[PDB]
Amino acid sequence: GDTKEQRILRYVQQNAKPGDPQSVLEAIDTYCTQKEWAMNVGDAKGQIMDAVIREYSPSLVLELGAYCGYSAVRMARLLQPGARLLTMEINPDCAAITQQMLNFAGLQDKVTILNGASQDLIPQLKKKYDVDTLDMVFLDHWKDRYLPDTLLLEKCGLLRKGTVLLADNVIVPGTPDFLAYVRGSSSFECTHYSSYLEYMKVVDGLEKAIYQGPSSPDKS
Ligand SMILES: COc1ccc(C2(c3cc(-c4cn(C)nc4C)[nH]n3)CC2)cc1
Ligand SMILES: [K+]
Ligand SMILES: [Mg+2]
Repeated sequence: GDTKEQRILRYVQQNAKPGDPQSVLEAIDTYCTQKEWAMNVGDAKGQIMDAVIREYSPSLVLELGAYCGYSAVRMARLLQPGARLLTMEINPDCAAITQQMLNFAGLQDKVTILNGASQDLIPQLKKKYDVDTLDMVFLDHWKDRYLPDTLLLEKCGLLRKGTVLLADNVIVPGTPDFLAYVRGSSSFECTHYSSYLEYMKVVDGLEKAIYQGPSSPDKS
């Protein structure tokens, strides 16, 4: 049975060129702009993502919610050699599409795709995937999971001082608990990046949250 996600991949494979991540991004955005809407794409958002990768030059990136691979392709194309992206996708068919998308784009050696739920996989990163700490986390999965998975990342020792969290859709449909927490906490230095959703004619935004280290115990 045909699916939207299969159609997106087919359109890339037909129209983009293998080993050219930019042609892949442009094919996805054209398709989602002209044929059918899809989650987790957008060049405008992608501009902001590019700037963060460019500025912080992360060597180890965790993505939550790969979907079809748009953001994984977007990020991995800007990674230095030896840098790596781990991306998590809870739906197995979407994981498969993300893998072929990345393969087509020629980025398969930079990315590891994990098929499972974030709260199950995150505490396995140290033991299973030889992670010390993450340089950057991109959150674009289930919105009610942004806050818990962030606390879970902290818990598991995966965050270091200077780790960049970048969270999408914090305005539409919104992640109010997450925003209140990271903005209200001294453990996160937060910058908001507005980005206009052109055809819904509404402002969304990303939140950048830089980890500052954990809250210190009471002293005297
Ligand atoms: C209904 O709104 C949606 C539906 C699907 C998604 C997507 C997603 C979410 C996850 C996920 C959830 N957990 C707990 N862990 C992981 C990993 N993977 N992929 C993007 C495809 C985003 C928003
Ligand atoms: K804060
Ligand atoms: Mg999204």
